[PDB]
Amino acid sequence: HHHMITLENPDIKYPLRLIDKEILSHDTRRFRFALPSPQHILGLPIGQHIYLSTRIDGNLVIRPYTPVSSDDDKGFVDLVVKVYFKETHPKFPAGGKMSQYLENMNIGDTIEFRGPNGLLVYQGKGKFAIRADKKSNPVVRTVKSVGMIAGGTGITPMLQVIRAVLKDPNDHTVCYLLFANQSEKDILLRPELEELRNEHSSRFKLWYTVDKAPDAWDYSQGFVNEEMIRDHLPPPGEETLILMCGPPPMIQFACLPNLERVGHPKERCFTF
Ligand SMILES: Cc1cc2nc3c(=O)[nH]c(=O)nc-3n(C[C@H](O)[C@H](O)[C@H](O)COP(=O)(O)OP(=O)(O)OC[C@H]3O[C@@H](n4cnc5c(N)ncnc54)[C@H](O)[C@@H]3O)c2cc1C
Repeated sequence: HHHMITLENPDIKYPLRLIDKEILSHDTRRFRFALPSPQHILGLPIGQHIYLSTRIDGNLVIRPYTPVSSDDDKGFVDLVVKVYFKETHPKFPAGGKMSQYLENMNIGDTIEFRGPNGLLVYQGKGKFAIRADKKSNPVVRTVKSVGMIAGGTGITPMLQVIRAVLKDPNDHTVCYLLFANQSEKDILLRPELEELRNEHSSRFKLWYTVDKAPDAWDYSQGFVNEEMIRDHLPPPGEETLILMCGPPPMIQFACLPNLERVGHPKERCFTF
């Protein structure tokens, strides 16, 4: 390890203290936790995520999250989270376990963090190091275009990569994002994404689709499909890599079969 990082060993749990919280909307939040010292950084390679874990209702619960902060930040880590409230959706009366646990924490409370984890690492300037599985060394490749399909909270792994590319004036990679959600209200981090589109149009293409469309809507409506893939993601080729993160059903039934029909091979698609 070159820098003074927090995630020194992936097999260790680090209890971090909650020091700030922001109400983004009725069901969205930003939670900020302190690192071991004001001079520490998290130590999370681009492409990887951390896990939070705690005991809830007498059972151990573990869930993955990709922070919105970066290794440029000293002393804290920021998470943006959608809270799934109980007795709000007829199909899920109990709501979400970890997201409700976070919403119920008091400033000063701690929660376990672990990482970095994930089979893909972006090394910059279009280079991606990917492991076939946890027991293999990574194979490196270079691409010119990165396609991205996110559904709901799956936007954070994409935003982390987008920002790493754009922060580097000399990175020529172009990112194409197709962001899908249940309704316009559920579009997480829209202001942040549109600020990036206005400042870096040449290296970032943005498009949305929603299941429930508002009367005034300029984008697509419906599940991710063949037409959307052809019109808003780069064409198949060795110079293209497609990244995906979203609900299992969306990835399995809406993404994979249409990517196949369009010509994107599985050796050139990765799911976070
Ligand atoms: C690499 C990666 C990065 C991620 N990063 C983030 C992130 O930055 N921020 C983030 O918020 N999440 C993120 N997620 C996803 C998130 O890990 C988990 O699904 C999440 O917080 C769900 O936890 P839960 O324990 O709260 O819900 P659980 O208890 O797991 O699940 C309930 C399930 O039922 C449904 N459900 C329950 N209640 C409701 C309700 N009221 N309305 C609608 N549907 C409902 C949902 O489909 C949900 O997944 C990431 C996932 C991956 C794989």
